Amino acid sequence: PNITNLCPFGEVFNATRFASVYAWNRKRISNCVADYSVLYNSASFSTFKCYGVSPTKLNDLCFTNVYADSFVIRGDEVRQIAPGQTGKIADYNYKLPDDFTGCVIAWNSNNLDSKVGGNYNYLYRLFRKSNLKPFERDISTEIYQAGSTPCNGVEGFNCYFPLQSYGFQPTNGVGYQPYRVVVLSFELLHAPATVCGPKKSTN
Amino acid sequence: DIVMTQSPDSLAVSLGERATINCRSSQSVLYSSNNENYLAWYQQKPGQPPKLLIYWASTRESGIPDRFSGSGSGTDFTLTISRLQAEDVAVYYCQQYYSLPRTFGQGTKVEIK
Amino acid sequence: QVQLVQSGAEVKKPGASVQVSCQASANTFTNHYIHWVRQAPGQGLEWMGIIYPTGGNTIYAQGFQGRVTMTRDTSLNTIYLELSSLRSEDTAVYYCARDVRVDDSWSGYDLLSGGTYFDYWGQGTLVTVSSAS
Ligand SMILES: *[C@@H]1O[C@H](CO)[C@@H](O)[C@H](O)[C@H]1NC(C)=O
Ligand SMILES: *[C@@H]1O[C@H](CO)[C@@H](O)[C@H](O)[C@H]1NC(C)=O
Repeated sequence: PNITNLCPFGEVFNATRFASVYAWNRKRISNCVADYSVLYNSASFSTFKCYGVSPTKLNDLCFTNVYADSFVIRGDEVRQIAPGQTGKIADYNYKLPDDFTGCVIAWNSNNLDSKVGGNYNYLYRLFRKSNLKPFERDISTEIYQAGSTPCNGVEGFNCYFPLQSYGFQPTNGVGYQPYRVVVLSFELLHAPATVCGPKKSTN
Repeated sequence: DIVMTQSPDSLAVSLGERATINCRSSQSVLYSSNNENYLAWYQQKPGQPPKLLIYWASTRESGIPDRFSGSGSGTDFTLTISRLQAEDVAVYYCQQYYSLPRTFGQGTKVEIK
Repeated sequence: QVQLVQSGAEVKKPGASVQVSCQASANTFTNHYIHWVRQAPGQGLEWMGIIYPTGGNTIYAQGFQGRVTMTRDTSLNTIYLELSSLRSEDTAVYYCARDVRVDDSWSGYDLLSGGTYFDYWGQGTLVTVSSAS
């Protein structure tokens, strides 16, 4: 006995490119035997932070779906990725539910997601009409209205383009470097399914 | 990178009086979700390692007497030592644990009379 | 009965390797992170890195990204340095400061969030480097 199909975690964690936080992607992991012990024992991950279900308990408890929400955020902003937190990333870009069951994986990515001259290809939303609901993948790009006067669809006074650039540099502190993130929000539903742990069969 | 420098480099404190140690951060350490100001205050005597006094902005850690006190929010914070009578001459360090790399302050020496 | 001790004073040549380390009671330091703090005799404190003791996930300051590697030993729960390319600026004391994790919500480790403050420190391990004795 053995696994039938290893889950595409390599496709997510080791992805060639990672999207901005305001347009965070979501890979619907489905119908596969997941090995989480390989992820936990890795020494690269600077933050695992499992919620609800303990990390070692994962390898014999299993669910209907697993969504690997992924984005890039500087290190000090990582704490906002959690239930009940508040902040620019929590309010305007990515809000986790107050009741949550996942594991916010992260790792340093200075050598990949940055270069000598810096990088401006990552964006984040700085203004919005109101707070996000949980898992609200809002990819709005319209000019934000900050007042009563109309903005005329163009930048100006009381009108700011909602997405600003992180703009990293290799000289930034370790807490300010680009840390990739993967969330792994588990789910149950009326339909049974078995995205589940390894066989563990010694024989 | 949460750079930091205390306003008072060194202060001469008359014995038994109250001395304040202002401590300014470059970026606000206040976190909106729980509203706890992330600073802690340390003191090291010569040779010995530093000892924490106040772990959040205000509340003092167990085992220390109630002589010390700290208050403030945002970026302006102060350590107020009251009735400086014992041999508490040392260098006082305030440091952020809001984000890495934990930039401690340059430290200020307190002198008696 | 002090419950945190270091490996004692060390001396090394420039370009050599140094293994300042501190062994501690594993009964309580499975669930506490542990940092490393530098101090030159004339300057203030400086930060070097954080080690989650069991897993060994590590983060280093940008100033020493390519000069230090830190290991573990789950049996003893002791942690080491590998500070290399030693120079006159490297003479300093090295405390393995502890942390207390505040939140009971999340399981697992987080080197960016659950650090909080330095509740306990080790005795100083003064490291000196010179051309000759
Ligand atoms: C996994 O299980 C089945 C055999 O029971 C099949 O997919 C495959 O042979 C097994 N894996 C390998 C590596 O052979
Ligand atoms: C990413 O690649 C490295 C080296 O190619 C490998 O060790 C690691 O297991 C990969 N990631 C995952 C999640 O397998």
